[PDB]
Amino acid sequence: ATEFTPSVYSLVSKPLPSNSRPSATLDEQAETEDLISQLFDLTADPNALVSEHGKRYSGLRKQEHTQFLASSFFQLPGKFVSLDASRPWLVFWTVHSLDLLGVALDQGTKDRVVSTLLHFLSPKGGFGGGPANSQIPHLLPTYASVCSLAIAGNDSSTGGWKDLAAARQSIYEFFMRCKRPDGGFVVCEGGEVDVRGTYCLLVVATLLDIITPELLHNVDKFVSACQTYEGGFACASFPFPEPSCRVSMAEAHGGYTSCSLNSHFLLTSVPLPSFPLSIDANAALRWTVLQQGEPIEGGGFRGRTNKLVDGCYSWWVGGGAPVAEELVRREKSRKVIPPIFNRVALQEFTLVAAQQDPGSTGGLRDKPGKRPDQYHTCNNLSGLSIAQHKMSHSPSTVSSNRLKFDASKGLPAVKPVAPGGGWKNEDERQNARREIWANALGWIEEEGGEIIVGGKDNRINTTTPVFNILGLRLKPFINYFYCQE
Amino acid sequence: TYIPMSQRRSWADVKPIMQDDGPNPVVPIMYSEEYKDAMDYFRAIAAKEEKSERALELTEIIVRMNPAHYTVWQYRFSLLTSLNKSLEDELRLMNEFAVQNLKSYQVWHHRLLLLDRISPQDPVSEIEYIHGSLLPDPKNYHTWAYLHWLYSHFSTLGRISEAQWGSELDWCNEMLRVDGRNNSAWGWRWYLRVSRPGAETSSRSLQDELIYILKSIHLIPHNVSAWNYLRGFLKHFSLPLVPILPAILPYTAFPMPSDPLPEDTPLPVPLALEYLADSFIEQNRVDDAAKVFEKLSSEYDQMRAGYWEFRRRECA
Ligand SMILES: CCCC[C@H]1CN(c2cccc(OC(F)(F)F)c2)C(=O)CN1Cc1cncn1Cc1ccc(C#N)c(F)c1
Ligand SMILES: CC(C)=CCC/C(C)=C/CC/C(C)=C/COP(=O)(O)OP(=O)(O)O
Ligand SMILES: O=S(=O)(O)C[C@H](O)CNC1CCCCC1
Ligand SMILES: O=S(=O)(O)C[C@H](O)CNC1CCCCC1
Ligand SMILES: O=S(=O)(O)C[C@H](O)CNC1CCCCC1
Ligand SMILES: [Zn+2]
Repeated sequence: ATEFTPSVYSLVSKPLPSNSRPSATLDEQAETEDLISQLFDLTADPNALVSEHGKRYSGLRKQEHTQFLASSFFQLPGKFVSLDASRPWLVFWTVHSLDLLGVALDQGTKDRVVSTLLHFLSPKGGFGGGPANSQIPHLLPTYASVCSLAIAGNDSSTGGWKDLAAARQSIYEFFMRCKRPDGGFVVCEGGEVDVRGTYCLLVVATLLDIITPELLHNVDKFVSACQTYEGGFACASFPFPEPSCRVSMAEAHGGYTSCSLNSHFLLTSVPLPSFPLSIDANAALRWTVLQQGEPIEGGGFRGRTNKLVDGCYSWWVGGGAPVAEELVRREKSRKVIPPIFNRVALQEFTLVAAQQDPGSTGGLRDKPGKRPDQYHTCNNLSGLSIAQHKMSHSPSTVSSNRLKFDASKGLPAVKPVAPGGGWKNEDERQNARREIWANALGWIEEEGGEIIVGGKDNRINTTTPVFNILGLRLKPFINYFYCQE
Repeated sequence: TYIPMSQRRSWADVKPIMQDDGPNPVVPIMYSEEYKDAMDYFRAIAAKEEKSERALELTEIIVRMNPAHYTVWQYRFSLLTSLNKSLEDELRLMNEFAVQNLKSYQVWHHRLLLLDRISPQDPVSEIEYIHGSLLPDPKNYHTWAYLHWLYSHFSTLGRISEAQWGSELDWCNEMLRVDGRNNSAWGWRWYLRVSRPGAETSSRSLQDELIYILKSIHLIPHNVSAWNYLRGFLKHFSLPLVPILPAILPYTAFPMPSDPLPEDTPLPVPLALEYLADSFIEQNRVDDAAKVFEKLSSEYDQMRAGYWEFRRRECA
C-alpha cells in the first residue's frame, strides 16, 4: 500500500540547488526549507512503533483543534472585521472541520447556524457575506452557505432545507443575472469574473436541481481556456471578439486549478451535445504532482511553481488529484494502481508542520511561524482526508445510481429567463436530472485503500472530492432537492 | 475622541438601521464603535438609495476599515458614476490604498472598472504604474492578472502599438534577468510571445524563442519554470524532442551547457530525465523510456515515486 509513498524521514533531505545563481525566490525558499526541516528534526517520526525520547509527538491534536474552533459559537475578536463580508466562510470552515474531526454539534447550536445563514438570504436570490439588510448576494458565500446548511440543517420546518427549496427560482435568477455571454460569471453585481465563481455556482446548481441549458452555455469553453502551458489553470480567460479565441490571463495556481478541474468534472455529467469542451487531463495531472514539495520541505504542496509550500494546498492541489486521475482514466478508456501523489508525505506535513505547537491555541496553519486560522484548519484537514482515504469515481456505482433514480419525483422545474432556454422536453430534462444526480453520488472510498500515518487515532472522516463535504451530508442533502430516498 | 454620527449636524436627518442577523447569531464579530456606526448609517443610506457626497465619504471610511467589503465597493462605484465624479482622482486614491497596504480582490476589480470606464486612448501611464507597483511583491497574482487584462482589453480596442509591445518584452526580459525563478514573469513571456492573438509565428521567431529557453536552462539548470516553459513550447508548436536532445543530455548523467557545469548543480536533473524518457517515447522505444521512469521512481525523484511508476506501466 506504501511501496510508492516513501516517508519524508526515509529520504535524504537536501536544499534546492542554487546553480551558483542567487535570487530573491531562492533566498525565501532556503529560509523556508530551514524552517520546516528544523521542526521535522525536533519531531519523532510518526511511523515509529514507540516514539523517541526528547522529541515532539506528532499525533493529531483533535481536542485542541476543536477548542480552537469553539470561538465561532461565542464571538470573534475585532481583527476578524477583515472577514466581515465572508461570515458564511467562517461558518463553513468551522462546521466542516468539526465534521472531519468527528465532533457533533447539539441541535440548539445547529438551529442557530441555520437561522444565522437564513438571515443572509435575499428574497431576490442568493446569500451574501452577511445579513441581507447589509450585504448583496455573492456566489462565494452562496456556496459556503449552501454547504453549511447541508452540514447543519435538516428537512424539518426549522432545518433550513425547506427555505432553500422555496428559494430555488430566485437563486436561479440570481445566477442568470451573473452570467456573461462568453461563459464567465460575475461573483456579484459589479463583481470580478473568474473560475471561483463558476465553481461555487456549479456546485450549488448541481445540488439544488436548477441546471438548464441557458445557464451552461459557453461555461465549458471559459474554463477550458483557463488551462496554461504548465498544465494547471489560471483565474480566467479573455474572449477576443462567439469569440475568435480565448486566452488564459495569469499563471497556473492550485486554487484556480481546483476550481477548474471541479467545474469541468461537474459539467461532464450534463447531457448536452459536444459538451463539455475537453481539457488536457494528462497535463493537469502532471502539474498537480509536480507541486508536491521535496522531503526537506516536508512533502506539503505549493500553490504555484517556484513559490512556497503551504498546508492549505493539501486541499486545493491534493484534493484535485482524484479528479484529474479520473479524467485521465476516462481518456485512456476512450482510446481503447499506485498512488498518484505521496499520500504518506502529505500526512506527515499535516501532522508535523501544519499543527499549532502543542499546549497552545490549537488550530492548523500555513507553515511553522504562522498563526493558525479557521481557513487553514479547514483546508489542512480536508487535504489530510484525501490523503488518508483513497477516493475514486466509480462507474459501477454511477450505474447503480441510475438504476434507482425515480424521475417521477422532484421539485418544480426552473422557469428559464429566455423562452427557449430550458430543456427541450421532459425526456431530456429527466435524463439530465438522472445523470447529474447519479454522478454527483459516484465518489467512493476504495475498500482497502486507507493509509493512516501515525496510527488509527489520527484518522479523520472522509470528504467528498468536488463538493468538499462528507458523503454522509451530501447524500441526504442532494436527495432532498431531487426528492429521492 | 470619536464623535458619533448621531451627534453630527450633517447627518441629523438620517435614522440609522441596525444590522439584522437575528437574536443570537453564530460567528459574530466584535466591531469597533467606528465600524458599527458607519455601517449603521450605510444601511440607511443604501435603503433610501441616496447618491450623495456624504454617502461617498462614508463608503471610503468603511472600505478603509474593511477593504474586502464588496457591497460597499459596489455602492461606491455607482456613486462615482451617478455623480459624474473624477475617475482620475479615484485612481490616485487606489494608488494610495496600495501604498497603505489596503488590498483585496475588490480593490483590484474597482481599479479595473475605473480603467474600463475612463477608457484612455493610450494606457501607457497605467502600464508603467503597474510595473512599478510590483516592487514590494514581484509575484502578486492580482497584479499579473490585471496586467494581462489591461493589454488584452486595450489591444481589442486597437490601442496597443508595436512599440508598446516591444518595450513590454524588454521589461519582461529584465524581470527574468533579476530573478529567473519568477514564474509569473515566465507566464507573461508566454502571453507576449505565444498566446496573444497578435504574436508572430515564423521560423525565425521559433528559433529565437528556443534559444532564449535553452540559454535560460543553462543559466539555472534546476529552474522548474524554464523546464515547464520548454515542454509547453515544444508541445504547443508540435516540435519534436529528439533534435534538441544534445542540449539536454549533459543533465542526465543551439545553445549548449557550460563545459564545466556551474557549481552547485548535482546530476541528474529530474526534469531532464523526463525529457529523455519522453524522447524515447517519441522514438517508439518504450522499453528505454520505461527504464528512465523506473529510475525516476526509485532513485532520482522519489517524492513522485507513484506517478513515475504509473508512467512506467503505461509503457506496456
Ligand atoms: C483567515 C484568513 C485566510 C486568508 C486566505 C483565504 N482567503 C479567503 C477569504 C474569504 C473567502 C475565501 O474562500 C475560500 F477560498 F474558499 F477559502 C478565501 C483570502 O482572501 C486570502 N487568503 C490568503 C491565503 C492563505 N493561504 C493562501 N492564501 C492565498 C489565497 C488568496 C486568495 C484566495 C481566495 N479566494 C484564497 F483562498 C487563498
Ligand atoms: C472556492 C474558492 C473561493 C477557491 C479559491 C481558492 C484559492 C486558494 C485561490 C488562490 C487565489 C490567489 C490569487 C492566490 C495567490 O495568493 P498568495 O500570493 O498570497 O499565495 P501563494 O504564494 O501561495 O501563491
Ligand atoms: O492534544 S489533544 O489530544 O488534542 C488534548 C490535550 O492534549 C489534552 N490533554 C489533557 C491534559 C491533562 C490530562 C488529560 C489530557
Ligand atoms: O428584496 S431584496 O432586494 O431581495 C433584499 C434587500 O433589497 C437588500 N438590500 C440591502 C440594502 C442595504 C445594502 C445591502 C442590500
Ligand atoms: O489502532 S492503532 O493504529 O493500532 C494504535 C493507536 O491508534 C495508537 N494511538 C496512540 C495511543 C496512545 C496515545 C496516543 C495515540
Ligand atoms: Zn495557505
